[PDB]
Amino acid sequence: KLLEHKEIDGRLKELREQLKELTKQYEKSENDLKALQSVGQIVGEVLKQLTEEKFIVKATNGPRYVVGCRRQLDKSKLKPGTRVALDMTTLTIMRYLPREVDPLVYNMSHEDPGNVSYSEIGGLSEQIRELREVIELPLTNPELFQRVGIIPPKGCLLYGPPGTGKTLLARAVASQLDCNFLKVVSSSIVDKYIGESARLIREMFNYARDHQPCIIFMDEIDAIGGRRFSEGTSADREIQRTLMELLNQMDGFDTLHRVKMIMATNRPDTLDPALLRPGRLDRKIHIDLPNEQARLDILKIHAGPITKHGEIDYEAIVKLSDGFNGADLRNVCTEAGMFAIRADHDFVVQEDFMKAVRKVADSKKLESKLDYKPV
Amino acid sequence: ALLRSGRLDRKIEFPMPNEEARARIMQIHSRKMNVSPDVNYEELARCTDD
Ligand SMILES: Nc1ncnc2c1ncn2[C@@H]1O[C@H](COP(=O)(O)OP(=O)(O)OP(O)(O)=S)[C@@H](O)[C@H]1O
Repeated sequence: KLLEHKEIDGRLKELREQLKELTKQYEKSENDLKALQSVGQIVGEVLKQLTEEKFIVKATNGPRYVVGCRRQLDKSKLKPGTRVALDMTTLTIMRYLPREVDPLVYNMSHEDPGNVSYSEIGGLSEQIRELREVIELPLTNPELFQRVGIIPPKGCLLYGPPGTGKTLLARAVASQLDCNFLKVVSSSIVDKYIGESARLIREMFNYARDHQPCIIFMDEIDAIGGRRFSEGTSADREIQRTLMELLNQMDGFDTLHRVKMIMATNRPDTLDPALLRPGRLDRKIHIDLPNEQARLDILKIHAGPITKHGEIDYEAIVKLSDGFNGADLRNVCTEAGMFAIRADHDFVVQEDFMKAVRKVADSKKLESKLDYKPV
Repeated sequence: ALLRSGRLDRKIEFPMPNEEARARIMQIHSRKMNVSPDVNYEELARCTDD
């Protein structure tokens, strides 16, 4: 008859858990109700300091202003060009703020996905080693390049026929150093406006200047590059100014440091000679179609995780393979799997490879002119 | 660079009806019409070239 302890503890534990969770809800709404009344502030940048009390700032939204600090704003922090906060009404300076990020950078900074490293690509062991020697060594050990006393090369240009894996080599670097790959696709830059693209270029170059080991990567340049015109369409004017933004601030007077620019194109014949000189892009690095041993290497790289039997004359497939791509023999293995699912074999027979090779032969009877050497 | 192998993968052309698919297509679109069926469609497919 002593079960009243269990009943009292039941009601008290029910009420205690209810009070804990309900006062936790009331406390969350209490903090979110306390935080209601605050008022936002104005983002502006410091042009210059006028006097000890006077400060010349220009916000991004329009005109210029002259105000002063509050009490404890520590005026030596305000270097000319810092981004600060302003009141909406009183308009004086509130708090020094860190610099902007412009999340167009972030959508091409964080959005590196995973990948397999440079053992996945192959047959082009010149360029792999050579890009390593020209990039990784003057950023890991600069004294090898200072004992000689010769300035390191800055810009590297990948070029060649389409489909040689010009993208995936930089992607392998993006799975090797993993440091600050700002892979700009260089087509989603221009949107509609007047000087927005120039400001994005300034933003990228400031951000690369600060985070000292940055890798600049601009794929498919020829859209934003061009060469020059006799002044035809009006949007091409701002195109050429957007290009001359890069032409100045890649070189300027303030030289870049550790700002390594990796460049790739579909046809390098249409670039501007303003961009084609060394200094900006130092060494032209050429990739071409795989040879017999190279086709063997890529084929046996793709033929690794494919369910088949010990019958594969790789020499036959590479023998019928003639002047192909990174993706051609990938398409060979893919269509080999396709022909495997054709007639439901559940392994890949060796004749499916010959069928896929003749499918590639059907494909590349519609393509030509694969030799664009610049200059 | 629009194709190369596998930007688009399966390169598929479209043939024209050789002979028999002509009568097939005539049968398909004439399925809705009411026909007094004194018609060899194979005559018509055998005369209408290309
Ligand atoms: N030699 C290779 N070895 C292994 N995989 C390769 C090789 N070449 C190409 N690939 C693969 O095929 C893809 C082809 O990449 P691409 O997009 O053609 O590079 P790219 O510079 O964009 O070429 P274009 O001119 O735009 S078609 C790569 O992403 C790899 O997955």
